[PDB]
Amino acid sequence: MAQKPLRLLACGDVEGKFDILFNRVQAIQKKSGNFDLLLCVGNFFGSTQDAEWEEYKTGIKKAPIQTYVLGANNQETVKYFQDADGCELAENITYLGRKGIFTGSSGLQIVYLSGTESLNEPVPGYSFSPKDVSSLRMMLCTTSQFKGVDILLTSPWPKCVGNFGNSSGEVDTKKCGSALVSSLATGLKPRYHFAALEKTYYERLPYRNHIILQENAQHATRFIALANVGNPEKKKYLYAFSIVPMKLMDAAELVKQPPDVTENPYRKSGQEASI
Amino acid sequence: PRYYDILKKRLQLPVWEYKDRFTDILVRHQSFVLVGETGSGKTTQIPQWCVEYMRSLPGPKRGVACTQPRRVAAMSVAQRVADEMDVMLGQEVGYSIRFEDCSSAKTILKYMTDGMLLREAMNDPLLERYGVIILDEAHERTLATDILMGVLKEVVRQRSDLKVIVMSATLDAGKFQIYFDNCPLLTIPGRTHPVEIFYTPEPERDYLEAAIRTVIQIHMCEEEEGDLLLFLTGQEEIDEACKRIKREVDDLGPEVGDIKIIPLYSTLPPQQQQRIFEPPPPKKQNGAIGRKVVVSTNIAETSLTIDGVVFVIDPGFAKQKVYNPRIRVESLLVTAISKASAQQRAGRAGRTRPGKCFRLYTEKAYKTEMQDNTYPEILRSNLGSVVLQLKKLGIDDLVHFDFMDPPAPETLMRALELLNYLAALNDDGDLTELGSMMAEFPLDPQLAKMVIASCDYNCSNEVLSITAMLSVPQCFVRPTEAKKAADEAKMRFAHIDGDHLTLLNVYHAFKQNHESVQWCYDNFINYRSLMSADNVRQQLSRIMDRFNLPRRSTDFTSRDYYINIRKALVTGYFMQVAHLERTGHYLTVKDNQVVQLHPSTVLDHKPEWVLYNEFVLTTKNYIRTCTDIKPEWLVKIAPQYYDMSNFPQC
Amino acid sequence: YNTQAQSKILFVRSDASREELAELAQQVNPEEIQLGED
Repeated sequence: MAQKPLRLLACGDVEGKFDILFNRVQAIQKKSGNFDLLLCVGNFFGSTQDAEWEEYKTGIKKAPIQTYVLGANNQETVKYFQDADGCELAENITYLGRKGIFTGSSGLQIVYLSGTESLNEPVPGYSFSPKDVSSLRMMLCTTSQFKGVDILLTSPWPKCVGNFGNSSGEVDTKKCGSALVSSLATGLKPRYHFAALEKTYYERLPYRNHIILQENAQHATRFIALANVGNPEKKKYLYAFSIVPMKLMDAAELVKQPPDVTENPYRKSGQEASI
Repeated sequence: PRYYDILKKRLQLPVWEYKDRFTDILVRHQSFVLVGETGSGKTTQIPQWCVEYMRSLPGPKRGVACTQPRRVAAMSVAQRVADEMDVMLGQEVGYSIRFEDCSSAKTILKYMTDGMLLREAMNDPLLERYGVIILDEAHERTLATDILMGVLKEVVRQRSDLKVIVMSATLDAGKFQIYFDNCPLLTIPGRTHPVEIFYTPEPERDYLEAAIRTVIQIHMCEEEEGDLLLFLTGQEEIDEACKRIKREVDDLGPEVGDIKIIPLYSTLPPQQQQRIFEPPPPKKQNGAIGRKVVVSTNIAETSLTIDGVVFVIDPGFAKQKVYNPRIRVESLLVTAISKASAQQRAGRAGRTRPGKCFRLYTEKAYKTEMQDNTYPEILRSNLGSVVLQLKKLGIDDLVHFDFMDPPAPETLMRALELLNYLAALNDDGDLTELGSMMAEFPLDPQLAKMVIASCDYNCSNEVLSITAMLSVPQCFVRPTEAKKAADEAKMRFAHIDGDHLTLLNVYHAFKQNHESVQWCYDNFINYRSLMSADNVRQQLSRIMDRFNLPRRSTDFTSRDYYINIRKALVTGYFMQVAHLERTGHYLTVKDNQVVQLHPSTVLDHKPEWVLYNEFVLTTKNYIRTCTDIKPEWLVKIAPQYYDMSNFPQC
Repeated sequence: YNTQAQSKILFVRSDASREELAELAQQVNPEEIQLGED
């Protein structure tokens, strides 16, 4: 049999607003059918001790869908994440860990990188290091048959992501973000890259993963940045999408470029590579 | 059923959303401009609706003229639109082109060359055969089209029933609108899919190397299915490129997908030109994309739509006709294109699906160095053939006639000077009977005069053969790999007095060998040029017969046989003569240009005086198709030109 | 360390084509599921 395509939800900064988020997920599932997974890519916890979280931790309330969450983006929230390699925080809510590869039984491959960039030694529990980026690349890109991954989840935006694409509004993408996330994205080539933390919604035009007439053609990447839950400006914080995993796709169909595709934003000009 | 499948396709063209708006303008207005990108449906749909208009008008059915600058374009679109009207070609839809007329008394839509409607205008000055005349692809601003714009601006003041439609693919409509008395504009929007525009980071030093490399790289690395369009400047450069692209892909081994290379240039036969409408090759079993690459001159720049094109390669060059009136030289030179041309080139990509245009020059250079519009051909051509046609049209005031982009007055002075000294004009400048006959020949005036005046030297059979061999591509096929065999075959026909008599020998031997295709191969003779020359000769003779011009031959055993031909040549080309100066270079009469015999001549030595058919401006000045003449003939056959009072000392 | 075979043709995309393509050609992501209003 040819398998039915998966259906997924991606969520931005939750910020401790668990009741608002999960009621919305319940309403959508009642209306449009069941989704397989919810990926929460921003601040899951708020700054102040959250009475709401205690009801979920104890099992009085239960998440309506299997939820994977990215980690403690700051010092205030590190206490909620007990095991750095990942652990179940509450029923149907699982912390993926600092870094690793998740491969679902459908074949969906998700690579995740939690935290903000840091060069300090010892590495803080709320930060990622150059070692984290290098380790992920070696696990996947060293195999001669590597084409890319299905989904990359990071909390900060990649640095210089606004190059060649449409306007990112109020976020200056050259000054904000993490250069390591940009380098990681270039090597891993995700079909979807979800991010948050900048508290705004931005769906960038797709960019190609190959260099025209220098390398053989590769698939395009769609980068989507999500807003914070319950924001007053009503920016889009929950994104629903349906994906066939790369392993099941025909090679000719996978590499097809949309008409509005742009250049890869992270590629330096020919004068700067001389260093 | 084939008509219905054509109908399903043609109804999707952008123009059909404007058919009612087109008809509303056409009935109410006498002149108007129609702008639409190439592939919008202009050449195919607009004249058919004019046939619908012309069929509903009462009275005698006048035809629809639609001009096409290019013979290849005119023939192929006439065939196509006959298929769109479900009629036979040469019945209700026909074509008429220089040296080939496929029309009849049923023809109500004729696609034609500019230089045939203008020639019909010389015989029907109000163009009464037509009720609608369509000036299509007028943004090329060809030499005969620019004249036709002014002729129709005269006729519209005299014929309120004639409708004139100027069709363009460029945004330069303001020139066309204002010139036809502030006529309306119908702008047909594009339905071209997006074309990505790529530039190189630095300027390429070898644009031919860059063209070959970019063609191969697209074929290997682009995942979209799609045909390639490589633009080049002309036949000889395409033929070497086609050989190079063949070698450089054959060395890449079996894994590369099949490429279908197809040349498209004006000297190809119709059956080979029609091959461009064939589908691309299929994708190979290994997944490698099958692609077509058309390596074309500017004949593919306008009027034509190659379905399946996704990738355009633009070197930015073409061959344009140039005339230098201060030295009376005509030449073909390779020149840069305009931004308008480069946008039209790029817009070929977006025709069947989204696509890409690879421009081999920097994006900075595109903004500040490329010209906005292509120069009108009248600004860069010898007006001698046009002034001869203009005077035959009753256009006496050649100075204040409304040219859309007027030629330099000096260039007009050269056209009058050429015709005055030929006795096609008198000293007052009026068109003589000799000129009026010369204009009817689809020839250059030098060639037209030479055919007519050769009757009095009893050698008009031979000169008509020479003119026909000159009115067609050069007849010696000289392959780079086969030069030795081609020259040794050519020397069997080489006449000592030069190339005109060598062309005569080739043509006579061709007719004596019963048009044999095999004999042409075995002697490296261009069978297609010769059949074209035979076609040219049989129609020019029908023009000669129309003017009762006697087809005469001199006795072949007479010493004066070749001598009389050489005298007859002087009657048209006495201005294109050079004298052998004491230091062994040649000096052209009056303009004093230092020239050399062209390396394709049969003349191994230098006569004291040579007549030449063509001046060839390159890295050196050459004169091509040269013949020995005696100086005592010059002062006797052309005393007005060879008056020693005004003639320079040479 | 911070203190310390014919060459393929490189192509860079034009600026002008970007602006025209962004407005006219923004295709809605075919895989996106449109969530309703509250």
